[PDB]
Amino acid sequence: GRSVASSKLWMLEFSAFLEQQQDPDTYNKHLFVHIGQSSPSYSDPYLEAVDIRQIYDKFPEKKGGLKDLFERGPSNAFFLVKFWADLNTNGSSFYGVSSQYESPENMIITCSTKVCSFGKQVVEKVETEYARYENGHYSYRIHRSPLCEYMINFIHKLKHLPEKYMMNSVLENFTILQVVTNRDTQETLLCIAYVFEVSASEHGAQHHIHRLVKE
Amino acid sequence: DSETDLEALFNAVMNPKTANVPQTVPMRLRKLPDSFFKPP
Ligand SMILES: *C(=O)CCCCCCCCCCCCC
Repeated sequence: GRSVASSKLWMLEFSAFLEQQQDPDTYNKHLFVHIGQSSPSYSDPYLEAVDIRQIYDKFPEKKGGLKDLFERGPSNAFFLVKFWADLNTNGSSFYGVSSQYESPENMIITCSTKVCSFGKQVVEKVETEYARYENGHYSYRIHRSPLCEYMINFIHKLKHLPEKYMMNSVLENFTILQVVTNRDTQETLLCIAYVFEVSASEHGAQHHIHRLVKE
Repeated sequence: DSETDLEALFNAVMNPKTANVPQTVPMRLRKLPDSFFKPP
């Protein structure tokens, strides 16, 4: 399906999942959210835009916050992803996040992922990634990064809510900000603001991508 | 109080009479595209 790309970096894959080991040779994987999974990832200009001012309150403010990052640019690196998450799933559990990126440039990149409540940072995961040459480009992979305990707790609490509409009510004030940076130059390669609802679709998890624009 | 309190977050929806979280404008009331609320 649709993914996100700036001039310097393309995110081809993103997934968060729960993997259960039934026995040493049998694994069951449930995807909560996914980009570039059920169909090959792509990027094209047929994107619609969202006024970034409409979402500033849902993300960290001040120096290094969303407004500061957007103002510093480049504007073509900024996206809003809405996920309709698939929460229908059941020691031997592993909660993971995987992602993959491509660039024409050989860089050392840093990926900062901030989980936010009412626009306030609760936890941050920071990962450093080196390039691998592949089919005429450089690839970067975060493979099966353990989901932090806050998110495991959050998902447990969500599933313990008696009604699905309650889950949506909680999700309205839960956001994730992903900022991928060239470590040396500090250039913003990708900045993705994530917003969530629960999926009601028979096909499971879904996503919509929007460009973020000034007005 | 603390805005990042995970228990308070969920208590607000489970037991609305005791909700102690920031009040906000629901996404559905904001100037956002129609697609934003219609899954594909
Ligand atoms: C802890 O390490 C924070 C890093 C967060 C990674 C993003 C995972 C995306 C969460 C999707 C689950 C959906 C729950 C509604």
